[PDB]
Amino acid sequence: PQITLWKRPLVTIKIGGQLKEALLDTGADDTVIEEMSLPGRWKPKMIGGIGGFIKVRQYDQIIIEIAGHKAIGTVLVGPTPVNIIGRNLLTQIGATLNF
Amino acid sequence: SFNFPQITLWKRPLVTIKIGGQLKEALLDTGADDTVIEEMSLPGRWKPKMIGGIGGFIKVRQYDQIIIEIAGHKAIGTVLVGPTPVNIIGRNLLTQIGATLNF
Ligand SMILES: CC(C)(C)NC(=O)[C@@H]1C[C@@H]2CCCC[C@@H]2CN1C[C@@H](O)[C@H](Cc1ccccc1)NC(=O)[C@H](CC(N)=O)NC(=O)c1ccc2ccccc2n1
Ligand SMILES: [Cl-]
Ligand SMILES: [Cl-]
Ligand code: NA
Repeated sequence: PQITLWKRPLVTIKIGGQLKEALLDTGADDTVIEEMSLPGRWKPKMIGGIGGFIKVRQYDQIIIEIAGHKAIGTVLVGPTPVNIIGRNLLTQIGATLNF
Repeated sequence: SFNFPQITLWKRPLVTIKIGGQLKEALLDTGADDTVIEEMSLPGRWKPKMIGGIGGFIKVRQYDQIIIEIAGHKAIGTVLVGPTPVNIIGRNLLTQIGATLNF
């Protein structure tokens, strides 16, 4: 529960009944997962980053387990090359940046 | 929430940096391998490189051993310069300033 940043801060998450690897990403506003199905309603969204924008599906009130911590929040699903846990869920597991 | 900007990540972890004598705002970014800054002049030689983010790849200029102050902490390391929408401090420099992620 202290993470060095000598390497990418990857953790195991559980989402939609599936285990995935994801990056703990303080530079991301949003949580973005590679294509998968999630239950309930969704709406389209455009999100941007270094290269431009991608279109994703926004699912609200999704439960996720991050390095064994349960949280709930919005999850975006779409063609990201890496699963990223952004600040909307990092706050829910109590993550902090310290220096 | 808690202070800089902030620790608990309820707001973007933005800080002031100083590079080539100029102050800029930048984001502390554990998800970024590299540090990427908007167009500016830096000394010395550079080499080109393509870096990828969420949307695709951009071309940037790699400058090595650049002096940069990050929220008052001195670092000397590699800076990539190019059309990034936000100035990014990545793990190459977060480790120099002793940043850690805790949960
Ligand atoms: C900076 C660089 C070295 C290229 N690294 C990266 O970009 C890696 C690439 C990885 C593979 C692709 C999937 C994401 C990961 C993590 N990212 C870091 C990652 O932290 C990246 C850094 C960043 C921040 C702001 C603007 C641009 C880029 N964040 C993001 O990609 C998130 C995605 C999101 N919507 O949550 N972007 C934002 O949170 C965000 C915020 C403000 C913005 C203003 C204008 C335009 C775009 C903006 N995007
Ligand atoms: Cl949320
Ligand atoms: Cl470096
Ligand atoms: Na929902």
